[PDB]
Amino acid sequence: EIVLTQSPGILSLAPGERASLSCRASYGLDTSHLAWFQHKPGRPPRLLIYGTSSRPPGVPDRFRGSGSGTDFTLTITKLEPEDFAVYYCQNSGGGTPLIFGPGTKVDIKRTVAAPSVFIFPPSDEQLKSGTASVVCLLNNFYPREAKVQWKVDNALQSGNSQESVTEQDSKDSTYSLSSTLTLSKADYEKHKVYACEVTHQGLSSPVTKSFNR
Amino acid sequence: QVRLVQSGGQVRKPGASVTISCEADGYEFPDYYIHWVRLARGRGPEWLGLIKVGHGGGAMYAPSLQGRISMSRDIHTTTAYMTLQRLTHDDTATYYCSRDNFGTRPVPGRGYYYGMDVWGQGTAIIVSSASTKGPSVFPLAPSSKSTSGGTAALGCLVKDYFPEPVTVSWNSGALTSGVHTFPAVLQSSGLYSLSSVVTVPSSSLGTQTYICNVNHKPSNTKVDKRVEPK
Amino acid sequence: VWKDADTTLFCASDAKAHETECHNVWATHACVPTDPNPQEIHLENVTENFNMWKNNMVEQMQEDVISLWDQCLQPCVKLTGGSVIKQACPKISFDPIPIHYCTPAGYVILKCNDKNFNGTGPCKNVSSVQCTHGIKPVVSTQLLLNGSLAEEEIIIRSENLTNNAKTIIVHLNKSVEINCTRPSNGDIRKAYCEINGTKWNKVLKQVTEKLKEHFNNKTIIFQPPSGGDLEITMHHFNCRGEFFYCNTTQLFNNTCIKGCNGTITLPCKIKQIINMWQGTGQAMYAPPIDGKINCVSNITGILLTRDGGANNTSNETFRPGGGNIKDNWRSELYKYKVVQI
Ligand SMILES: *[C@@H]1O[C@H](CO)[C@@H](O[C@@H]2O[C@H](CO)[C@@H](O[C@@H]3O[C@H](CO[C@H]4O[C@H](CO)[C@@H](O)[C@H](O[C@H]5O[C@H](CO)[C@@H](O)[C@H](O)[C@@H]5O)[C@@H]4O)[C@@H](O)[C@H](O[C@H]4O[C@H](CO)[C@@H](O)[C@H](O)[C@@H]4O[C@H]4O[C@H](CO)[C@@H](O)[C@H](O)[C@@H]4O)[C@@H]3O)[C@H](O)[C@H]2NC(C)=O)[C@H](O)[C@H]1NC(C)=O
Ligand SMILES: *[C@@H]1O[C@H](CO)[C@@H](O[C@@H]2O[C@H](CO)[C@@H](O[C@@H]3O[C@H](CO[C@H]4O[C@H](CO)[C@@H](O)[C@H](O)[C@@H]4O)[C@@H](O)[C@H](O[C@H]4O[C@H](CO)[C@@H](O)[C@H](O)[C@@H]4O)[C@@H]3O)[C@H](O)[C@H]2NC(C)=O)[C@H](O)[C@H]1NC(C)=O
Ligand SMILES: *[C@@H]1O[C@H](CO)[C@@H](O[C@@H]2O[C@H](CO)[C@@H](O)[C@H](O)[C@H]2NC(C)=O)[C@H](O)[C@H]1NC(C)=O
Ligand SMILES: *[C@@H]1O[C@H](CO)[C@@H](O)[C@H](O)[C@H]1NC(C)=O
Ligand SMILES: *[C@@H]1O[C@H](CO)[C@@H](O)[C@H](O)[C@H]1NC(C)=O
Ligand SMILES: *[C@@H]1O[C@H](CO)[C@@H](O)[C@H](O)[C@H]1NC(C)=O
Ligand SMILES: *[C@@H]1O[C@H](CO)[C@@H](O)[C@H](O)[C@H]1NC(C)=O
Ligand SMILES: *[C@@H]1O[C@H](CO)[C@@H](O)[C@H](O)[C@H]1NC(C)=O
Ligand SMILES: *[C@@H]1O[C@H](CO)[C@@H](O)[C@H](O)[C@H]1NC(C)=O
Repeated sequence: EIVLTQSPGILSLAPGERASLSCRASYGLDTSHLAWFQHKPGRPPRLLIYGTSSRPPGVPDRFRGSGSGTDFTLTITKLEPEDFAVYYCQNSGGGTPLIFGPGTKVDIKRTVAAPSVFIFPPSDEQLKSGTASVVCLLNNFYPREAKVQWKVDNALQSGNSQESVTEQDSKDSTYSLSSTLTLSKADYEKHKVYACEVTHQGLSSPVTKSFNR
Repeated sequence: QVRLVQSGGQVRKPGASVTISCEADGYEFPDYYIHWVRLARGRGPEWLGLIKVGHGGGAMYAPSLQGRISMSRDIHTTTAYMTLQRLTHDDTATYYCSRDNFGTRPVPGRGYYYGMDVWGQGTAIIVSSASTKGPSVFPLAPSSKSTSGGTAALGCLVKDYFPEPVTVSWNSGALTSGVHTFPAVLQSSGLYSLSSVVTVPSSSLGTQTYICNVNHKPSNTKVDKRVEPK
Repeated sequence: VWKDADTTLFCASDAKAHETECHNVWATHACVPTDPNPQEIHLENVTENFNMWKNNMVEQMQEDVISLWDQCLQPCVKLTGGSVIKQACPKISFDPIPIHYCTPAGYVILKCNDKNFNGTGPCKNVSSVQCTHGIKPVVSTQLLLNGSLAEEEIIIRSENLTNNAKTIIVHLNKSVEINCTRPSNGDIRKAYCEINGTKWNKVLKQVTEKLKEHFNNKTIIFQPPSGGDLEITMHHFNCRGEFFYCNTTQLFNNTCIKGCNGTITLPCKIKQIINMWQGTGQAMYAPPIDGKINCVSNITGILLTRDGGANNTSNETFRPGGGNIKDNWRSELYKYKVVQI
């Protein structure tokens, strides 16, 4: 079959710069069977490029596609504010399956900003219900790549946390991430130290926000 | 005006099945195949299958769904259909239908082109065992572990509700600067949960009242949570 | 001297003026008579590239047969996307006649004469003609009927065998008669076709051997159509103006490749309510005419579809397609392309 690879995962440019997105085809398909799509949250995918290099009507001219048959490129000549989204390439005919690529997120360039790290102990109202949720907040950071590590009495937690990230703020171009560590009331009362270890490009050393039960 | 209209959102139990319709309008329905694609939370689009609406109505499905998914088309009513059985937690996504020339016709100016150019508005399929449940709002209290150089962070934990969505405001809408309401994550329990936080000056923690207002239209639940320093 | 180009063609036929058969009536006003002196000129040491799957001559013939069917087979009730049309539906004489496709002034038709030509790529023996041969507009599914035969070996035709979303056209080199009949008299729509099972399984074994040459000697397996309208899940065709639907699971019997020498009898049904091959909707016709409805046809090709996902698998599955009637004209127009002088 065909395996699609897109690089980079995140492409970070300023509004007005040129964008070049790579889509790699493992076995390499006919140039008529490579399409590009733009996806904004809440809206259906939007066909930007079909047949490697063609544009459907109503697609601005700044969007341009090219490809050799096994390597494909989507070019945005001048990045407009509405162009910051996720872009997928798709095997449109050489399937089946008509596989979509993993996707490339085009976000707004910015100087590196370290996250403001906050930790929130669980409330007594929630503790009385039998569940304990410990929230760690990474506030206003850039770039998007952030590593959150929960430590309960210096024990690395793994599969009992969930991350949620806001969309890139339109004003300062920063992200905000929440990490919630959920435990039962019994396990929570057994341990004392609860820490949140953050790894980000803006921090020289990993910042630890901790408290004792 | 080329358009595709899908049926409304549905909530199904695990093991049940769902059928979504896709009504065409504004174009010649026989001239285009119809694909079905879904998008789950935090995941790229997944191609489910296509219907050869103009060449016998046969369908080709994705390998990971063959045996579970079924598609067909009626030309006189200009409707395409999709049925997915044995619904699991992973099947929770927004399901789309789209038209495509699929190289069948050399349309003028474009040739034997391939491309899903027109899409339906999408159908939200929520696979869960939970019933309509209101949220329980817990405070994210600000303190020493929540202050850092003049600014302080506080918020609300909106946990254990179903289904989506909840709307969160602060101080009845008078507080927006510094607010970050996070997308809800479907917990393993089948109930959604999210947090809404806001950064305020640390000096205002002793003079200003901060109340998050949670509304859950499905359960008709409205909660105002006053968040105090801990 | 010439280059590839697309232009509007015109048709030529031997349609008699007083015939009531409806292919004649259409061709008498839509085509000119046949040139009694066909001139073919062989090009010395000329190599041309053909592509039967991107050939505009097929689009033009499809638009002709659509026009020919709108004039001839008007149904009692037409259902096409929220427009119900009630109309008169008279029984007609319907026997396809050969249609020649000719080129206007300034253009000419290059014909490929390579006996092993598969449909795409270079052709070593090219000639120049003004018209194609007589192509009958036989509308059918699963089995190509009444067409021409390959001149040497069986030919597998496909725009891309690696692409499972592309139809495969098998071109036989030995015709196998299929004899379908509605007996004259409980069920007026019960019918059956008869095929020499000895002659068919001998040919069907040869197409599996030819497919093995294209798929690394893997095990070739046949399977019935997986879904869709009855026009594609059955061998669909028209006889005496009556639309037949025949089950062909006995025609693709993997075990026969040994009680296979007998006569294969396919259970058929004549349907009044059909799905129009034009893809435009449903059409209801009058009940079948009285008497013995019989058609004897040449099986000259098979329309196939291959199941993907056989990468690490040591076998390939093939099912009968397919409801794209433009593939039917490609089975005869594959050796032709239009060039401008
Ligand atoms: C309709 O089409 C089908 C195909 O779909 C035709 O059947 C095919 O017929 C062709 C010949 O026209 C056969 O191709 C030849 O195969 C020769 C080797 O085949 C042997 O092994 C295969 C399996 O590997 C066996 O299946 C064959 O046995 C069966 O068939 C033979 C007769 O073909 C019977 O006698 C047996 O009892 C079996 O039934 C064989 O055992 C192959 O050598 C030959 O290639 C040479 O000749 C061709 C020209 O014909 C040259 O282009 C090529 O270069 C070769 O020439 C070399 O060798 C010669 C001397 O041998 C030298 O002089 C040359 O210099 C050069 O070195 C050819 O490929 C094909 O196997 C067969 N397939 C099937 C499934 O039957 C039908 O005949 C056809 N019907 C009609 C009515 O048209
Ligand atoms: C593949 O190709 C083959 C050969 O071309 C086709 O076989 C033909 O099949 C058609 C029927 O579909 C046959 O047509 C029939 O001809 C009969 C003979 O009529 C002639 O001879 C009589 C006297 O013997 C004369 O009176 C008459 O004028 C003709 O000269 C007709 O009797 C049949 O018509 C009967 O039924 C029709 C309606 O069903 C009535 O309108 C008629 O009045 C009459 O009752 C019929 O027309 C034709 O003969 C076959 N050809 C050959 C060479 O034998 C296959 O059909 C074709 N397959 C496909 C799928 O197209
Ligand atoms: C039809 O025959 C042509 C050759 O006449 C085949 O074309 C070859 O295609 C392969 C790639 O699959 C190329 O590497 C060769 O160079 C081509 N040969 C040429 C140009 O002479 C074509 O693949 C055949 N198609 C089918 C369906 O059999
Ligand atoms: C056939 O399709 C496969 C993938 O579906 C592709 O790799 C190959 O290049 C195609 N061949 C042609 C001639 O287009
Ligand atoms: C070339 O084509 C002509 C016309 O079909 C044919 O008569 C002749 O035998 C062919 N010759 C060769 C060498 O292919
Ligand atoms: C059927 O095929 C044979 C050759 O096998 C041919 O001589 C005959 O004319 C064909 N009949 C029709 C009706 O095409
Ligand atoms: C077709 O079959 C009928 C009997 O079903 C028979 O009378 C007729 O002679 C057959 N025709 C041919 C050409 O075999
Ligand atoms: C065709 O006939 C076989 C048995 O001969 C049967 O199993 C199959 O269901 C039939 N197909 C259709 C579409 O009726
Ligand atoms: C296939 O042929 C065998 C005999 O060779 C027969 O027993 C079997 O019923 C046939 N199957 C079908 C589906 O026709």
